[PDB]
This record gives sequence, C-alpha cells and structure tokens, in this order.
Amino acid sequence: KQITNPYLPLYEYVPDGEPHVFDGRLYIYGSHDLAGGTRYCQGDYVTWSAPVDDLKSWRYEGVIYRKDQDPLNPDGNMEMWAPDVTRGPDGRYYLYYCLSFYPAVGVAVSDSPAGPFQFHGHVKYPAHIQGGKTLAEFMPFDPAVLTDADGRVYLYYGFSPVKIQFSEGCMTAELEPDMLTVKDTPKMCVPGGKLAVGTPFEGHGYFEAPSIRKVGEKYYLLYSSQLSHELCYAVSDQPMEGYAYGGTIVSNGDVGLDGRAAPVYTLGNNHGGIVQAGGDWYVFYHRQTHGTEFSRQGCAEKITIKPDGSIPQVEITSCGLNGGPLAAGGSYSAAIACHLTDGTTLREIDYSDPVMKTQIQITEEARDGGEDKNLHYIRQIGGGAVVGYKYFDFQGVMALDLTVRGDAGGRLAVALDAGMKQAVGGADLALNGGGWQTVRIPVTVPNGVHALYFGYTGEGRLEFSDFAFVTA
Ligand SMILES: [Ca+2]
Ligand SMILES: [Ca+2]
Repeated sequence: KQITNPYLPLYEYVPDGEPHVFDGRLYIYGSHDLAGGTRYCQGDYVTWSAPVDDLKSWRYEGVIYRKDQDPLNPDGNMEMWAPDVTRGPDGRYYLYYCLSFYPAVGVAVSDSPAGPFQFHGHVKYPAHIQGGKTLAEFMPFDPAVLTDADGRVYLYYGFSPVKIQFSEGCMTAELEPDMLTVKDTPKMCVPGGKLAVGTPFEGHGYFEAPSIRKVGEKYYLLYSSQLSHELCYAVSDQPMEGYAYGGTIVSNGDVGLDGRAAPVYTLGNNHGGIVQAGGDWYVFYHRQTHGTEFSRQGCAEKITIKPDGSIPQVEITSCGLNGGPLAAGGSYSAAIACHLTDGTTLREIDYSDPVMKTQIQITEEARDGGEDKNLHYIRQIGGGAVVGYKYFDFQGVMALDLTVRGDAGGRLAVALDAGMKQAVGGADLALNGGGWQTVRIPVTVPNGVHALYFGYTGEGRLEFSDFAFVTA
C-alpha cells in the first residue's frame, strides 16, 4: 500500500486540520473547502481517520457538525472556520470553532470522536468578570485547546495581522471543567508581529492558527506566523506563559528552508499542528490549489524533534505519510506535485493579483459517477514552468508515460532537480488540439531515490493529468 500528499483523496478539501489520536485512530479535524470554492470553508465539518499504526488507510467518518447548529447562525449564513477537538477531563469530545469573523468561540460536544456533535455553549466569562458575558474580547479566532496531563484545560486563540479590534498576539486562558467558562481574563503568550519587533520572535510573530501539544512534559505551541505561509513553534515549561521562540517547521512553499526565498509551490495561508503517531512525530499543514485560497488540501511530513527539543524545518514532499519514497512503477496523478511554479509565481501572497487566474495550478473537474471519477490535472503550463515530485525509488526505469493535452509547441525536459540541470530525458511537444494523449519519454536515471521534475520550454499552454513509470 502507498499514500501520497495530500493524504486524503484528491476530491476532498479539508484545510486547517488538527491531528489527534483517539482510541487508536488518527483523526483530522479541519474546516471544509469545496473544489472550485469561492470563499473559505464553505462545507459542514467532516472528519477522516486512519489507524494510528497504518497512516496510509484513511476513511471518511461523515459530517460531524453543521453550520446551523450554533444559535448565532440559524440560517447557516456564516461559515464555520478552523476548529479544534479535545477529549475533555470528563472523557467526552469537545469541538471548538468560530463562525466567520464572529467574535465568539462556540463549543459542541459528543461522546465519540466521529460525532454527532451537539452545541454545548459559547466560551464565556465567569460570573464575577464582565457579568459572565460571552467572551468577545481580543478578537476570538482560530481556537485551539489542550486537555493537559493533569486534567486542566487551556484555550489559545487570536488574530494579529500586521499589514474592529484585533489581537496583540496569541491569547490564552484556563477553562473550567464545563469547557466554557474561563478562570480569568485571557492573556497574551506569543507576541504578534508588531510586538515581536525587538524579540527573538522578530519577523515570525504570531498571526493566527495556534495549535497546542504536549511533548513529554513540555508545551509546544505552533502557529501561523506573520508570513502566513509557514508554521512556527514556541516552547515553554508552562501552558500559558514563558514561551521561547523555536523556529519554522514547514512552509507550504518551502520559504525559509535553507534560506530559500523563491517558493517551490504556490504560497497561501497555512494551518495545522504536530502529532505523535506510531513512534514518530508528524506535522500536518495544508496546500493551496485552483489558483485561489479556497480549495485547500491537507498534507503532512515526518519531522524530527532533536534531543535538545528543537525542530528543524522540513521540506514539503509528495510522499508525506508514506514512510519512504514511492515506488517508481505504476501510474500517478500529476496533482500530487510538491513543486509547481512558473514565471508568475508570487513571492508575496496576493490572491487579488489577476495573474493567479492564468497561473499554473492544480484543478479538479467533475466527471460522470463518483467523486473518485473526478479528473484532477495541472493546467496553465507554459514556457518557464516546472512541475516536480519527491521522492521516487527508481529501479530499472526506462521511460515515462506522460498524459497531456493542449496547444503547446516546444520542449518538455525531465530532470532530477528543480534547476533542471540534472537532465535525464526530454520530448518534443507537438500537440495543437485538445484531447488527452500519452507521450513516452525515455529517461536515463541511475537506480536509487530521486526527485522528479518536468520543465516546459516554448510557446502555448499544456495540461498534465498523469504520469506512469515504464520499467524493464
Ligand atoms: Ca468535501
Ligand atoms: Ca486550528
């Protein structure tokens, strides 16, 4: 069996995923994008899970909570954004979420990690602070919750941009066992970008998307930084104070990795956390598709937590949860690319830029039958474009069968590096119609593990749906 990135099937769009192991299964609790979506998080919340010892087998557990279950949202006019789920000290499962830019944290509850969740309440002040009202201060946003090893419960939230009233950083408070009532007014624990100036956090301040995990006895607080495309971490010995800046864990364009400035893949917001599954640690994040920020898909990479507690930045890959490189036999969707750029790939996220519409991008097209019949492919491939995959175990590979279409007149080169300097083969591209076709490209690749890159040079545009390995 094999698994790639994204780990859920290509017709599923679960960004903002919080990974938790419950009763032997790794559940992912994210928001819910739609293919071709026109706004953030348009679907009801679902969950998917794999056995914790076999992360290559994900199954769909259904919708677990709907937009209209919150009393603030009777017509479902507002979306539900990035959630978190904790097993509370009472043994039940508590789901925390905010409606789209609504300044309250809602809470639902179930006895099962797969639902059904029923509305529980809104996070609120105790009777003696602010008349016990619903918490609406310091911009409630992107909630994350920890049920600690001793049974205490801590909430983390906030929205702190640098670009009404917003957060100065990540805010935090301990909740009572009702899972609604804070023990005290929330306080800041990680500085936002503004307050980050002068600190070790400088340039990587808190922006959104906290995720709290226990690593041994330590508290690891991940967040999406002011850069938005990266996930950073801070570490403390205490849950609500004393956080020291860690570093970057993952960027969805590998920005920052080895000082890289030009992204390897279209940048966008990023959300997620770490999890211990098997004997290893993973980071879950999401990627962008469709040339927008509204069709996002969960990905993951193994990480290493060093003996001193630090977590070096990891590169994005196509094999993610596979536990090793993929087989260089059989057929693959082009949509599992972890490298995807052209001459318009932006260094600064800007989804208003009209160049996004005509940029190289992964898209989906509904087809007769099930979602598994839907076509995924890369469109808008022109000269200067590069498409890349990590990693394959090449054994006796003689050729590649590329399924393409379009009106392109030029050269498709094949290489093992993104700079296209380790060239292993190439094809003349003579297609000026509009029906799919397979092109065999002979390649001289020595056996062993390699990345795989396709580079296009010339005029026209092409679309790329699948590639297959031709072995001896
Ligand atoms: Ca879906
Ligand atoms: Ca979250």
